Amino acid sequence: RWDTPKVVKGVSFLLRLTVTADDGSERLVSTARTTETTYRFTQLALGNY
Amino acid sequence: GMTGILFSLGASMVLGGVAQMLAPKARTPRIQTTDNGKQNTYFSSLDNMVAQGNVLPVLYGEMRVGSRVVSQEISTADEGDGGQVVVIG
Repeated sequence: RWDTPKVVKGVSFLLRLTVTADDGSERLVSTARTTETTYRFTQLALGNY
Repeated sequence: GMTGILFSLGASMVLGGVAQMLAPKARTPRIQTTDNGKQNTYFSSLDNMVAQGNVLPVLYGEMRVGSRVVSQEISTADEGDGGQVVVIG
């Protein structure tokens, strides 16, 4: 969850989830464009992200 | 001296219509295909327009109508209208 900033007319929130790889790179898992503030994920594995 | 060529014109004016000789007749707007088949009113604007090109309009009675928006802004609200009643849970 977060807070809405001072946007002019329309608010949309883009959410991008990345996972740190074993060697040190990044891995992209899913993306979303929503309007509600709170978001909930589900069925996450591995470690740091 | 003489003032000739009166050239009575009573006949020419009727050529465009007789009801127009007593009433200028109301103007009519044009039809935009893009606005489906709706007919634009010349004295009412239900839609709320943008405050820029449109001149400051005038009202003359009743007519729930739109407006010309000057500033729209969305932020984060406060939890509590006022007083000491400020519960959250």
